[PDB]
Amino acid sequence: TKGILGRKIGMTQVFGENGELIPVTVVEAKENVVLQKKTVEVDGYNAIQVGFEDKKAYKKDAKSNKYANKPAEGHAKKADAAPKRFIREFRNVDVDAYEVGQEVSVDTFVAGDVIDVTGVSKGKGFQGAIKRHGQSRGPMSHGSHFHRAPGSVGMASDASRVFKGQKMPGRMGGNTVTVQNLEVVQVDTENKVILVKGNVPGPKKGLVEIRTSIK
Amino acid sequence: MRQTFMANESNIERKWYVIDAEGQTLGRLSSEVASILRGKNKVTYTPHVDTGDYVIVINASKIEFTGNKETDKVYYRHSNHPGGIKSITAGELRRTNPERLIENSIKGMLPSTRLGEKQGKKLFVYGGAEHPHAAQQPENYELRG
Amino acid sequence: LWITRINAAARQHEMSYSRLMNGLKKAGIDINRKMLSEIAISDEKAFAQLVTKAKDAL
Amino acid sequence: MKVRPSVKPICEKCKVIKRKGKVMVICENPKHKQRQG
Amino acid sequence: SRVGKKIIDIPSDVTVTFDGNHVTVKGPKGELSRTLNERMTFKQEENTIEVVRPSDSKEDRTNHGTTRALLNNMVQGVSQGYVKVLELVGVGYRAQMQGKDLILNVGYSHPVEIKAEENITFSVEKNTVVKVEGISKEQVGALASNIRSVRPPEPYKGKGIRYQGEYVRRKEGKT
RNA sequence: GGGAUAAGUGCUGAAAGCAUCUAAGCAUGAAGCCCCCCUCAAGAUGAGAUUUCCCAACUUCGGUUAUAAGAUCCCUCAAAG
RNA sequence: UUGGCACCUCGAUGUCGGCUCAUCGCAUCCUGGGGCUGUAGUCGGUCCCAAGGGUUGGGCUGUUCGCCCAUUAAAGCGGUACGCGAGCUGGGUUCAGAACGUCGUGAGACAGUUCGGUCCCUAUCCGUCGUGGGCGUAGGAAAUUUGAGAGGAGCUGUCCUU
RNA sequence: AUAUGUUAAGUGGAAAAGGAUGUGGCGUUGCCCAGACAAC
Ligand SMILES: [Mg+2]
Ligand SMILES: [Mg+2]
Ligand SMILES: [Mg+2]
Ligand SMILES: [Mg+2]
Ligand SMILES: [Mg+2]
Ligand SMILES: [Mg+2]
Ligand SMILES: [Mg+2]
Ligand SMILES: [Mg+2]
Ligand SMILES: [Mg+2]
Ligand SMILES: [Mg+2]
Ligand SMILES: [Mg+2]
Ligand SMILES: [Mg+2]
Ligand SMILES: [Mg+2]
Ligand SMILES: [Mg+2]
Ligand SMILES: [Mg+2]
Ligand SMILES: [Mg+2]
Ligand SMILES: [Mg+2]
Ligand SMILES: [Mg+2]
Repeated sequence: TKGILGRKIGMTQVFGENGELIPVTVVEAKENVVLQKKTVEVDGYNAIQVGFEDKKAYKKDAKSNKYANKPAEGHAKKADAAPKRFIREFRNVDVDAYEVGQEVSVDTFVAGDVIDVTGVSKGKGFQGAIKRHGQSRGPMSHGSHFHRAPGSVGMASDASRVFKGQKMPGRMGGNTVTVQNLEVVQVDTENKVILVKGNVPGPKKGLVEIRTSIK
Repeated sequence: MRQTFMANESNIERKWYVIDAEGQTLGRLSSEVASILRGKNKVTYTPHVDTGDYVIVINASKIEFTGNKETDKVYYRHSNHPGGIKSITAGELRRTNPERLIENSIKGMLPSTRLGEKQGKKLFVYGGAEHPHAAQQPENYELRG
Repeated sequence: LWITRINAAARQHEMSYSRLMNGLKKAGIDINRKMLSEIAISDEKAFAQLVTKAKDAL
Repeated sequence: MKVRPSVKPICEKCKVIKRKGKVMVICENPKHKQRQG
Repeated sequence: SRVGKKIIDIPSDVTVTFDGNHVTVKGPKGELSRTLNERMTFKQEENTIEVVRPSDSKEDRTNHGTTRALLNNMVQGVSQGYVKVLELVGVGYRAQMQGKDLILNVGYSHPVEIKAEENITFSVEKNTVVKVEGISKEQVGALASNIRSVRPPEPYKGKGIRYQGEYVRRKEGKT
């Protein structure tokens, strides 16, 4: 249960009870609406889908993404709503709540809940073997000509090939990753933020998916 | 090179049969079916075109084995990764995805050519007595045992 | 190729290939495999008639 | 349990049986348990 | 089959009902059933069941001995029932009832609860002696073996759950 | 955490009037097997599913023309490269 | 392993140890589950199932190997051109110099010591790591998805109660 | 395909000394319904 969407803002700290200091990531989770209810009869699995951040309406000569287009307009009208930027699905929730067109408010979480956060990583570009994997580097003196290369890549002539999954260089990059068993420490209703204890993947103004813990 | 009939397109007729698989052993069913799909019961058989016709197998969860080869007779598989050998037993495939049990036995009895791949797509296998293909009007076919 | 077609045409009359050309020899017929394959494609009614002359010669 | 390629009776109370393709002996004291292999 | 040829099998007020393969048996404390065997032929002279083997093979010889054995257990347990008795040996080993279930205390750091099942009654004599009563012989044999496996007997002193007539081989290991 | 198993422990039980964990039957049992957790994944040529948007004449329809929804060229950029 | 044979390689299959990077087997070092014990307990011995993961830092030697100091749950045995030099060192050794001992009439030698002594190559194909264009998927587009299959992860101690 | 039989181990479709109430066939010879051969 209890899914919501938001974007990263930054990172601060909060003094807990009895003077304990805890690092805090602040997530703004604003104007989330329920946009389509999916059914095991029509689709084969029960889920809801949620749109996060609204954008401007249809225009004739749009040249970018901040104006919705005609397929997105009709989809976001069948539920009476404004067109959104991010749309995800949550299939952990109970589908018998959540009438279509509701606003999932930020205070569906209470301080003390354990949650899981999902986002995409930062992204580093083309990176070598000792950065991308945790490899040891060669000696830096005593005549060596081997500093940051990878080592050997196989055997001799039995297996006259390189096996796959060999950890060569390439794009380090940002891919999806979840962190588990975090906590909600303080929920602000007026500013519509959530404070979570720890740190979440992604750059600033990213996109995070918060849902309750599976364990 | 006097005179010998050679089949052709605009020349051949394909029809639809239905086999039921209950009470039949796996290999002795499969050897019969693979000669239907190649067309070796037509009098106009020619080796370089696709004569032969469509087969539907409908029960496929009541296939029998003899001996102890439902706990033995494992099926292996490799993923082209180091140490990626994987396996499943024959009794396991019967209770879970039994359609792939039969169609792997039959496609192993077909040649590995370009035509042999195209002939193997004329097989349709279902667990339990229903099939969608009532529009094509198939017939019953009893196995010449 | 000729034998494969004769074997298909004989099994529509409940005969093997083997017992067809056994009994066809004892009847005294000396027709080819090539000619016997063409009769079964062209004239099915004539092919069924020499099946019976092979079948009662056994 | 003594596993050895040569299973035999030791005293006069031990007896020879088969369980699932394997030759065993069963006796009253537990020092005589043998299975062939 | 000298035990299969002894196919008298004298009934009682228990009622025997054949149904082909599976056979239902009902009496004072009845309602038993078992899918027996396909080959074996069943007959009742007046009320006594009798079992005749056909074909005299090796497989027909053995199953003729077991099929008579299973029928005699199905009718005699409805008639009288089966009771297996076992005892506790050791200081502070207390067992007691929790209504339907059974609670043991055998020297662990926590008590052990045996959840009851159908057709079986537990009873405790003097916090040491536990009785298991029932109608089908394989069922009471299974549960009586399950609960002695909590703490089996011990060679050096003899402590643990023991059958009421079980002999225990004892060693004498002194410091 | 669930299911099936290994060595092993058993229940009932004949062949062989006994006994017997087995032959027919019923249980239990490892961090190992399959699920459970994370990630990629319909070029899965078997190419899947749901929601929404759009619909033309000439014509020798041989193809031509202009086009819809939607994209791109081009320019200002970075949370990405 | 030391060897026997002399079948490919003499119009070159070009190097011992160490470094970097791994992968497989199990005749199992630790952890897991059991039997027997001449197993009171705590500890142990021996056998069976089991290859998921894990399996140390230094001193002396070119050293493999080995000894020792301290730790650890443990400090396993082997295969892969005695794994890997178109990925690295170059201490060792089959090079030219020189010296000791010994042998030799002598030029020289030992296989016995010691000091010193040049490691080339812009990756075509297969292969691997990452990233794009084209077409197809019986109308064309935008967006959200199922998951056949595949990959990863899989360790362990000490203390307190009972 | 005909007819007769053996095998239950996927033996077939890679090996020995030894061990064994695994199952078929052929012989010689003991105790037999006076009651053996088991269990009581
Ligand atoms: Mg280093
Ligand atoms: Mg011995
Ligand atoms: Mg900025
Ligand atoms: Mg050699
Ligand atoms: Mg030579
Ligand atoms: Mg020679
Ligand atoms: Mg050359
Ligand atoms: Mg082993
Ligand atoms: Mg020093
Ligand atoms: Mg080497
Ligand atoms: Mg090399
Ligand atoms: Mg010199
Ligand atoms: Mg001299
Ligand atoms: Mg110098
Ligand atoms: Mg120097
Ligand atoms: Mg030197
Ligand atoms: Mg074999
Ligand atoms: Mg052998």
